[PDB]
Amino acid sequence: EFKAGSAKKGATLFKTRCLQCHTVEKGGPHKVGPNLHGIFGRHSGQAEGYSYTDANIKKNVLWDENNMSEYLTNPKKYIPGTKMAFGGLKKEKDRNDLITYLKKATE
Ligand SMILES: O=S(=O)(O)c1cc2c(O)c(c1)Sc1cc(S(=O)(=O)O)cc(c1O)Sc1cc(S(=O)(=O)O)cc(c1O)Sc1cc(S(=O)(=O)O)cc(c1O)S2
Ligand code: HEC
Ligand SMILES: [Zn+2]
Repeated sequence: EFKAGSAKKGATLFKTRCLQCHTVEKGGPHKVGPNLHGIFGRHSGQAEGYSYTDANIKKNVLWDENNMSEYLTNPKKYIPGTKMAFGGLKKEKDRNDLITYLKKATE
């Protein structure tokens, strides 16, 4: 579960752990993973022009800071069968920092 962290640290975590597959900007393209602009408050599997797995659409999670933290702890345990091949951020502070950044950077 989420507590406010450091967006500055979260930016560095994004650059090293997520940027490979994702962009955050309004104008950012889908890559291996979908662009994440507007992710919070949208249901999973809803970015236009991206081909999601059945598993991601089926989860139908309304993304918020708390379920994002559970997801990022271990994506495959939260959405078994997702094609996001990322083992997770096991340190709670890392998830808090990353999500603090993501809440701002995807607006
Ligand atoms: O809201 S934010 O959480 O993002 C946030 C923004 C700013 C800010 O001061 C703070 C928190 S408070 C703060 C938090 C943390 S910590 O919690 O992350 O440890 C460490 C520090 C720190 O002062 S020290 C520090 C570390 C680094 S770094 O090591 O190179 O990243 C760069 C700068 C810097 O001062 S310079 C620097 C560069 C930029 S930028 O836009 O050019 O990236 C913006 C700012 C800068 O100060 S404003
Ligand atoms: C490539 C090796 C990736 C890494 C590194 C990261 N993500 Fe990812 N992500 C990737 C794919 C292929 C997908 C689609 C999964 C599917 O099953 O269809 C995703 C999906 C997400 C989502 C959900 C998006 C949505 O429902 O619209 C989120 C919120 C997400 N990814 C976040 C995220 C974070 C925060 C990352 C760094 C910790 C990260 N991803 C890395 C591919 C890859
Ligand atoms: Zn400062």
